[PDB]
Amino acid sequence: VWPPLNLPGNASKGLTELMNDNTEISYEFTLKHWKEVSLIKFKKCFDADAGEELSIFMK
Amino acid sequence: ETKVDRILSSQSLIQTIKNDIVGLKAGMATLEGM
Repeated sequence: VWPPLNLPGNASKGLTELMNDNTEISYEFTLKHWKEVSLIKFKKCFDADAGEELSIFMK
Repeated sequence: ETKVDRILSSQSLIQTIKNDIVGLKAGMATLEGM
């Protein structure tokens, strides 16, 4: 699937894209809307973690 | 019966108002972001 929350806003069509998990969002489509998602909060972290790749600090 | 049918028909405006307000909500979040 995509991100945990990707459909905050209007138009049930983006909501369709979300609940249906369409692997594609056409540029032609997403041009016709605003705020295609709002991955903005103040709570937690998504899809990543830190504290790796011991190379860089050695440079 | 005729008058209640008239009232029932205008209930279409309510959900139109409903949808538009959803857009006004999202659009305003956009302005608030600025």
